[PDB]
Amino acid sequence: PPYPASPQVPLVEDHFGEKVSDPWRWLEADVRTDAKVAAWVQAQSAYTAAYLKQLPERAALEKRMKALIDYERFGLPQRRGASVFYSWNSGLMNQSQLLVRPADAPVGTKGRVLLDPNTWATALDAWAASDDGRLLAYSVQDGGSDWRTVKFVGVADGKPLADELKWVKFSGLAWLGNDALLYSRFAEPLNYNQTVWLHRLGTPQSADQPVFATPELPKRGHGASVSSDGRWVVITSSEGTDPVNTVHVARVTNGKIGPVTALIPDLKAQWDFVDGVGDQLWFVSGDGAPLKKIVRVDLSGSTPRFDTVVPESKDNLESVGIAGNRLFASYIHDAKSQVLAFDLDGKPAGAVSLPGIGSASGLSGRPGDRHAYLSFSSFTQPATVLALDPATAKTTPWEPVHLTFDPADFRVEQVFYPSKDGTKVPMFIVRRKDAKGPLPTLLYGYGGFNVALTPWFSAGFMTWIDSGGAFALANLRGGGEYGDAWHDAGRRDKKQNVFDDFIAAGEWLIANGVTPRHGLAIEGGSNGGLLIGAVTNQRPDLFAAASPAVGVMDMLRFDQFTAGRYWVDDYGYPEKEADWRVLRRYSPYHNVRSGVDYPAILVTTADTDDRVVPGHSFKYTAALQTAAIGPKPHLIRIEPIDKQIEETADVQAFLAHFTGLTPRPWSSVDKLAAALEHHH
Repeated sequence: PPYPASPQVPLVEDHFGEKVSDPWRWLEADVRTDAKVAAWVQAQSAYTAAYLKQLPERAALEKRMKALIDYERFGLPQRRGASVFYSWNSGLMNQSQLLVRPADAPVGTKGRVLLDPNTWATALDAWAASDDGRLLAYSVQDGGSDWRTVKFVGVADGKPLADELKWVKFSGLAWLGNDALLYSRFAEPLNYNQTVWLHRLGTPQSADQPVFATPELPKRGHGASVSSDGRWVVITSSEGTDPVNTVHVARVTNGKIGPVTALIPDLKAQWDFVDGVGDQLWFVSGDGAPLKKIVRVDLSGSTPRFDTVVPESKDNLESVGIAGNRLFASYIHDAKSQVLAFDLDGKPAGAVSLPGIGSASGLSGRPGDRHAYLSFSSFTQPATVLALDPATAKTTPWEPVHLTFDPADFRVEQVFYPSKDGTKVPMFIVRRKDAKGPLPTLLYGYGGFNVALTPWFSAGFMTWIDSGGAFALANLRGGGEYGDAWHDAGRRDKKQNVFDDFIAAGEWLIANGVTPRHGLAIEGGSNGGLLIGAVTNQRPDLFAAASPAVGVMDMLRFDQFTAGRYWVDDYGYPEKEADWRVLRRYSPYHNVRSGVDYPAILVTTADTDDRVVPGHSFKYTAALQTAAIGPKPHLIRIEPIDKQIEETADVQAFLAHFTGLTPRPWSSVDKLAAALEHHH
């Protein structure tokens, strides 16, 4: 049916000797105060909703996505004494509970509820079990205050102790053995003069002992940790969001904290404390190492000795933990996690075996303990705790998690493909194990602002994959996957490289049998919506369908709105001639090409948006609907978890319809059952 009207107010301006037409500038006005925009929004929204309600793929997609949202989650466990402590959510609870059970209880034994914050406006922030596991300290936030109250519970019976610590803020919780706790606090009244104190259990807070302050440095913050064997206090101090810190240490002898001395006295680099064993401490250091390194500090001598036990590599070092007798170092290796193991002195001990390609978050475990744990997630694996045997560097399943699918029924693959200029770009391809040929494919990208698109679990993407579609994600230049050079290679005058990389991804998938010639759909949001708009103008023949969300579509005027002036660092400056010419070559709103058949396009945005003003999407839609670009629908869907499910179902039904995807279930369980029926 014919599109709703998009009246033009003719307007042509001179910019750098060129004429620029902008007939829909009126669509930049706020929908809340401009009748003309409100009327257009109401008409387009109703027009799109009427079309989308007709797509027969929608029902099955909405049902799949709803079923994927809510599931149980386990936190990384902490073993102390006779007990193991871990958070658990059923999938339904506003806050996780803290559970505890005997350390030797079988995996899968229901834990005892130690804290249930849902029965308390009052949130559990942090918790720490004592060294022997008999007491638990926890931090409580009332409302949205930055202040905390630290409270304690006895673990055996789950009953509160009397002790409460007030005026705690921006603090750790660190036990000094079994009956004292280091914490940071401020004066009972401005975040000045934060101080580290020691609380002894069974005494009032007024009996607490001061441990560390910097009385000539009022803006300096201080957090305290204790090595796992209780031998060293380590105080990390910083000021003002630069990722650098000082380090002070104090020897603990017979429960008593010795003099606090400066180990790294100046604010020059990142020094993140890992743990200590004996009189050796390990840190992740940024000193002379943008991608970080591991430094061992030996304090047994009269002067600290620094040894780099794992030097800076080619890969970014994200985090390090110690477990068993080893260091476990989580790196970003070709846009995904590689966890390497080392002896404490740096000797390589190989890579940790992971279930497949994905992202590793934290590690839990202790020196001398044979049970360690690693958090893992990927496109077909919601974040899960794996058991890690630190002596063999092998992961295995820990607690079973009930999901509506089996992660082993899917495969994440990674390829590296040449862009126009020969640059090898990584791409992930994710498919259910019934895929035995070309499939309708959803290709996602962002490509900007140093954003690294490492694997994560998206319920929306999983809906597509578990409906029989292929998913692909390209780690385009402009991102942070290979650091600052990668970012610089896709911004400013080189922004077009991002678009070439993405077009080459699309070509590769077709050429290499992942996707049919007419079965490629593309999606992206914000800077990723610009990506979609730009490649749609340049190669409309490559894509069956496209959905730009909240896209920056007018690249000549992006800095005229709210927040968009901050984006000049990647996009350049429209007031500058040379930067303007670069922008004019790809601004999606200014590059719609009549006479050429465009893909089906579903633009999405809310009717107000502080980050990317909706006017970008509104004017871009008016341009597409006005242009002579063939018969496929060029539509705008104009809008909490409930809203996101509806949007995802609409978008995916649209993309499925235009790529030939018929949503179908499959599982290896059902394949086996089908195979066995024949033998009767």
